[PDB]
Amino acid sequence: TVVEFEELRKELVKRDSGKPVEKIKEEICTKSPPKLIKEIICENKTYADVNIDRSRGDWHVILYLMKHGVTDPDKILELLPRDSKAKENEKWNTQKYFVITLSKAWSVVKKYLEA
Repeated sequence: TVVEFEELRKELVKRDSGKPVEKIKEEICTKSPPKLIKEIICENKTYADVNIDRSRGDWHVILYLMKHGVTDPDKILELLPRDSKAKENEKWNTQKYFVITLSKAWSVVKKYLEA
């Protein structure tokens, strides 16, 4: 288990955008027309403003950033809204659930981008 997380850690930093989040939000907001994922990141609003489930939003938001070319867990995390389950939880459950969503999200996009 632990060794599989270190294998994921090296894979993300190898596929990361290598650019700071302050630059990422510029490319995020000019690479797509109006969209649910764009509404969250380009206006700093929260899931309750778009009336979506916080766990469902965390899925589509995380998979989208990976397709944008950014994959560092600190960049993906920093762009999540206030109501994110990966930002508001029992603290210890925050880090646990974040990796469960991050590891499965990266699994779906990496098999999709290498297709």
